[PDB]
Amino acid sequence: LADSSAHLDLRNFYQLRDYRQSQAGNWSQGFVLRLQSGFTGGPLGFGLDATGLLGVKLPVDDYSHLGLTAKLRYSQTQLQVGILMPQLPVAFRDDVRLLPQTFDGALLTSSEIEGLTLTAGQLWKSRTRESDDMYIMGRDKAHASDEFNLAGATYAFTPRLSASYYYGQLKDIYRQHYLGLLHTLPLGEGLSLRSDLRYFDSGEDGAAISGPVDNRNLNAMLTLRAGAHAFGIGVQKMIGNDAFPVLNGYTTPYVANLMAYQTFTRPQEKSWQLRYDYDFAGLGLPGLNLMTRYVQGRDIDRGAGRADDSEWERNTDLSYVIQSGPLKSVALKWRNITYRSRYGADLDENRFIVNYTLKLW
Repeated sequence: LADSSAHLDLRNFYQLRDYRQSQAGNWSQGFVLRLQSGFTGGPLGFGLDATGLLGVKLPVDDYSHLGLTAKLRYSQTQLQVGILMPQLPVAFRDDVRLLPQTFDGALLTSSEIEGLTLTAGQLWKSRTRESDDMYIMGRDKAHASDEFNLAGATYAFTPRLSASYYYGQLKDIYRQHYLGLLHTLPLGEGLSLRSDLRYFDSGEDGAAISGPVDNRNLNAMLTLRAGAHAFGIGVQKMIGNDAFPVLNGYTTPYVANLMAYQTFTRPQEKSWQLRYDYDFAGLGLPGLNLMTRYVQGRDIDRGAGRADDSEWERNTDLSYVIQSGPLKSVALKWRNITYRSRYGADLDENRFIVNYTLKLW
């Protein structure tokens, strides 16, 4: 049993919001207990993981759940059945709040052939700190489905160039095709251009119990890395009459212009991003990083014959991984969020998040 391990992930989360068309605060604490067995010896290996989740309001117990995950392994192929945290282009579980969003399902991954990863899965339920079954975020939770089917392939053509295709199907609600092209171009010592191009095509599926689904999503992130600096531009475009479909539960839309508050995927929205990163290591402060980014959106469809909405958001994050002493490896994050829109809400918000992972064995 020496290959087994246990960890406890701790998250302390404080947010001060000023939302209006009101200054309210929130302090809370997350625990994620991860138990992972090793694998039963032999060609076909067997294992068992357990994931325990607890959210506490700051103290009153707010949310708890315990899930198990059976795992099988053979050569380069793995099957997991039970609690899952998928991080896939058509289902990228949320983890920017207190606790990670989880799913129950079965996920098969296989990397038998050099440079090729194949994925096939089915998710049956979504769980968040807030009566299950899945639906498009923003639509009728009464017209839900217990079956999300996914299949994918990623191929590294060269170590500079890889491509990905994924298919997501929420049975009887929607279908989604994803195409991604990732190109990294070296440009001299400490220099590289990362081109991250993404395309989603979303339509209805089966009985279409939540109504029509019409969205194509074109988005790209170009990132110039230079020594300890990084400079990025993002462009994103919603086409069709619908917002970009994601699974309910604040699942993260896998998109270039995703921000701390808004996703910039509203119906017909066109947006661009500027982002700057700095690693302070060279300056003598390893573990300290600055990220600041700004996204501006327009042409947001408000229907009828109304004027389109428009919006902007700025995010500034200062993050610090403590390098030594009793709190070594404790991570701190200060996030400043500023958001304005023409016809909707305005927001100012500060968050302070402390993360730490304790190894139990």
